[PDB]
Amino acid sequence: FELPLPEGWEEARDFDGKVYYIDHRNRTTSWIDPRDRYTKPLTFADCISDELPLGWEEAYDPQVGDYFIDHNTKTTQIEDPRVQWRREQEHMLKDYLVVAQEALSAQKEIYQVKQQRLELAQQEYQQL
Amino acid sequence: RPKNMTPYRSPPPYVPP
Repeated sequence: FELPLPEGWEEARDFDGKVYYIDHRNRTTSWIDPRDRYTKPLTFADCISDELPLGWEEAYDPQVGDYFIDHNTKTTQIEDPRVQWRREQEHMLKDYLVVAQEALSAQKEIYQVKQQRLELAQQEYQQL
Repeated sequence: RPKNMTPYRSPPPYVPP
């Protein structure tokens, strides 16, 4: 025994045989099984290990080969989005490391400007 | 992505019972 479609929903098949879901209450359709929202991780962060988050699909096409479908953003891509996500997380920490280095470097300059201003205030003052 | 990249296919239009 499986789990029922939530109230108002129906399952159907597109011309190519791909299953889709019909929400009669809101008069829309979706490639995403409405029961997935109770099971699947919502973001790549919540995934373990190889799982795809909600609204992502593997697909294939003879022209392009294996690719990925994101029903969340209504885009398709070649690159594995799980790989891409791990890469994005490292790049962000790298970026934060780099702006910390630049912030430190610029404050060193400010500090040195301030000690130059102290010297000038000393000169002006010792002119009495 | 390639130049012949498969574009996003939206789900079929809503249709009553």
